[PDB]
Amino acid sequence: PATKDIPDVAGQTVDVAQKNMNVYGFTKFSQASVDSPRPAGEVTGTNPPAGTTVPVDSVIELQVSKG
Repeated sequence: PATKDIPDVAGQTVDVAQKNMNVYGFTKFSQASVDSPRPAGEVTGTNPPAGTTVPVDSVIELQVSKG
């Protein structure tokens, strides 16, 4: 369907990140925990990464800090 640029959601909680993803039409997410300096629970980034233009039916992986 339509394509859309993936928002930057670095630093957001998974709850918040998904709501902002939804605003762009993205609803399908996978998740993986990664070690990071960010507080546990915060998104460190996504795959595809922020700024990528993809179809809104794309699955977006949220990489999530576990500290």
